[PDB]
Amino acid sequence: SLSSKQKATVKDFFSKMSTRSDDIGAEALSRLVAVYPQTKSYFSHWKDASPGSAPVRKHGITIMGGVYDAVGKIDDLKGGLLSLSELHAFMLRVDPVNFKLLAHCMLVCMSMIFPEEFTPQVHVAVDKFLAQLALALAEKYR
Amino acid sequence: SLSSKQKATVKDFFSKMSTRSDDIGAEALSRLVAVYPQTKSYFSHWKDASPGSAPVRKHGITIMGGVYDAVGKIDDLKGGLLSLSELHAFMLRVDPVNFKLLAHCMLVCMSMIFPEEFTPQVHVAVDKFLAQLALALAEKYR
Amino acid sequence: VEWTDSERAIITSIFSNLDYEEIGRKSLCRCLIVYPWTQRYFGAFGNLYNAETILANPLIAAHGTKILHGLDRALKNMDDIKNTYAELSLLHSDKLHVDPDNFRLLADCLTVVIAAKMGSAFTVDTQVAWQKFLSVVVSALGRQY
Amino acid sequence: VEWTDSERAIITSIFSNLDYEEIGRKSLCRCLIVYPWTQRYFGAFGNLYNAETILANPLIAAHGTKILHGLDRALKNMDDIKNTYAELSLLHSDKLHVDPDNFRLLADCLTVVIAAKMGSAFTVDTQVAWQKFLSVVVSALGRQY
Ligand code: HEM
Ligand code: HEM
Ligand code: HEM
Ligand code: HEM
Repeated sequence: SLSSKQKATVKDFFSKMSTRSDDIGAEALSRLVAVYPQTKSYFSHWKDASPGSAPVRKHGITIMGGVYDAVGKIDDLKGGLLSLSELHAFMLRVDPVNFKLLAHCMLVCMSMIFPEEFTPQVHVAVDKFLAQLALALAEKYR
Repeated sequence: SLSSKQKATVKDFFSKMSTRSDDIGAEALSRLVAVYPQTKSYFSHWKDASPGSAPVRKHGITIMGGVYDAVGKIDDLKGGLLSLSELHAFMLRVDPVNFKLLAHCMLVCMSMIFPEEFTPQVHVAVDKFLAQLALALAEKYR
Repeated sequence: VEWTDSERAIITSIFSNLDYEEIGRKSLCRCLIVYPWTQRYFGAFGNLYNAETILANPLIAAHGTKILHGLDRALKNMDDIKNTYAELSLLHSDKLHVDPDNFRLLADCLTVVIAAKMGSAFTVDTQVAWQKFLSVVVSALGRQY
Repeated sequence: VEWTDSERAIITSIFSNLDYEEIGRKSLCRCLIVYPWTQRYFGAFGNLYNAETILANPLIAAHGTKILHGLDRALKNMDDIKNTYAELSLLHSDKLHVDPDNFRLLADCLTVVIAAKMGSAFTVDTQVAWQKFLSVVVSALGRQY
C-alpha cells in the first residue's frame, strides 16, 4: 500500500516518462523474454520473440497501456483490474513469479532511460506500485 | 483476497481450535523454530526454543490471539492489523520471507490434529487467509 | 550433505508406512486445488473443473503415484541425489517449463498429506528430517549451476 | 551451466563499466532504502535511520565495496563458481541465516544501478548473460545441499 506521498511520486514519474512510454514497454518485454527465457512459453502461440520482432514491441506497448491505466486507478487497483486478473490468473494461469521478473525488467529500463530521475525514493514508490499491480492481477488465481 | 466461501470455511474451522489455542500455536511455533532455524534470531532473548519452553508456550497462545483477532477482521486485514504490522514490519524488521515458515507449520499442526476435515478445500481457504494475514502484517515495511 | 544415522532411520520409516497410490493421489490433488495455476502443466489429465472432480480424477491419481516412485529413487540413493534426478531436472524445466517455486508448492502439499497420515508420530525431529530430505530433493529437481 | 563465449565477453564488458568504489556503495545504499528490512542483518553498521543516514554512513559504503568485490570474483573462477563461494555460502546461509531472497534483492538493485550508468549500451543479451552470472553466484551463496 502506497502512502499518499508515494502515489504522488508514482503519478509524477509516470507522467515524466509518457513520451518514452512505448520504448520502455518494448525494452521491458524484450528484456523479460531474453533474460528470463522461461517466459516465452506464455507467448509460444505468436510467431516471434525478442526485440526488433515487432510482436514483442507491440505487446510491450499494450502492457504499458495497462500499466498507465493502473496509475490512473492507483486508489483501487484490486477492484479496477478485475478483468485483467481474470485473464492472467484464471485464463492463462500465468505463474505468479513471472510478475516480479517483469517488474524488475521495467525497473531497469526506467533506470536505463531516466537515470537522474530514478532516485532510491522513486524506485521505492514504483517498486511498491508494481507489486500492488501484480497483486491486483493475482485476485482470480484461486 | 478472500471470498465469502473462504471466510466461512475459516470461521468454522477456527471454532474447532478454541480449546486447542494454547497447544496449536506453541506447537507451530516449536516447529518453525526447529525446522526453519533462520527464524531463531528473532527470539534470541528466550533461553529455550524447545516445545515445553516457558516462552514458546506463552507466545504460542499470543500468536493464536492474533490469529483470532484476524479471523474477526477478515473483511479488512490491511486496515485491521496496523499495530501488528508496525511491530513486525518496522520495529522488529522481520524478514517477510519468514511469515510463510510459520504459516506452513500451522497448516501442518492443523493437518495432524484435524486429518480428514482438513481437506484441500479447507487448505485453500486457510492458506488464503494466512497469505493475506502476512500481506496485512507487511503494510509498514516501507 | 552429511546424513546422520537417525535421519536415515527416520526417512526410511516415513516411506515404509506410506501407500504410494494414496499419498500421490492426495498430494497432487491438494497442490492443484490449493495452487490452481499449477493445473497449466496438467491440461491432458482430464477435467480439472473443481476440487471434487480433481479429487475423483483417475489419471491425476495415477500421476500422483509416479511422483511418489520418483521420490523413492532418492530414498534408495540418499547420497547421490543431484545426479539421480538430472534426467528429471532436464525434463521438468525444459520440456515442461515449470519454475523452481512449484517444486516447493508440491513439497508443502506432500508434507501436509504425511503430517495427516502419520498423526502424532510426525514429531518435530521427524519434521526436521523430512524437511531436510525435501530441501535436497527440491534442490536437485531445479536448474543446476 | 556451460558458458557461451559471448556470455563471457558480455559479462567482462559489464564488469568493465563498474567502478566498485562508486557502484558498490550505491547498490547497497539502494537495497537498504528500497528493501529496509535488510537493515536488520547489518546491526554493526550504526545509524540506518533514514535515507540521509544510509547514504552518509561510512560503514555502508565500505561494505558495499566488499560485497561488490565478492560478486566480481567469479569472473576469474567462472567454471568453479560453487567452490569459489562455498565459504560465503556458509557465512550467509549457515551462520547469519540470510534468507536467500535477499541475495536477489541486492543484485536486482545492482543491475538497476548499472543500467542507469551504461544506458542502452547495456543490451538485452548483455543483461541476459549478466543475469546468468548473478543467478549462478546467488545459487552458490544459498545453503549447499
Ligand atoms: C504489470 C504487469 C502486466 C500487465 C500490466 C499486463 C497487461 C496485459 C494486457 C493489457 C494484456 C492485453 C489484454 C487484452 O487482450 O485486453 C495482456 C495480455 C497478456 N499478458 Fe500480460 N500483463 C502483465 C504481465 C504479464 C506477465 C508477467 C505475463 C507472462 C509472463 C503476461 C502474459 C500475457 C499474455 C500471454 C497475454 C495474452 C497475449 C495474447 O493475446 O496472445 N503478462 N497483458
Ligand atoms: C501469522 C503470522 C504471525 C502472527 C499472527 C503474529 C502475531 C504476533 C503477535 C500477536 C505478537 C504479540 C503482539 C504484541 O505483543 O503486541 C507477536 C510478537 C512477535 N512476533 Fe509475531 N506473528 C506472526 C509471525 C511472526 C514471524 C514469522 C516471526 C519471526 C520469524 C514473528 C516474530 C515475532 C516476535 C519476535 C515478536 C515479539 C515477541 C516478544 O515479545 O519477545 N512473528 N507476533
Ligand atoms: C518432488 C517433486 C516432483 C517429482 C519427484 C516429480 C517426478 C516426476 C516423474 C517421475 C515424472 C515422469 C517423467 C517420465 O515419465 O519420464 C514426472 C512428470 C511430470 N511432472 Fe513431475 N515431479 C515433481 C514435481 C512436479 C511439479 C511441481 C509439477 C508441476 C507443477 C510437475 C509436473 C510434471 C509433468 C507435467 C509431468 C509430465 C507427465 C506426463 O506427461 O504424463 N512435477 N514428474
Ligand atoms: C550477491 C550478494 C552478496 C555477496 C556477493 C556478498 C558478499 C559478502 C562478502 C564478500 C562478505 C564479507 C565476509 C567475508 O569476508 O567472508 C559479506 C559479509 C556479509 N554479508 Fe554479504 N553478500 C551478499 C549479500 C548479502 C545480503 C543480501 C545480506 C543481507 C541482507 C548480506 C549480509 C552480510 C553480512 C551481515 C555480512 C557480515 C557483515 C559484517 O558484520 O562484517 N549479504 N558479504
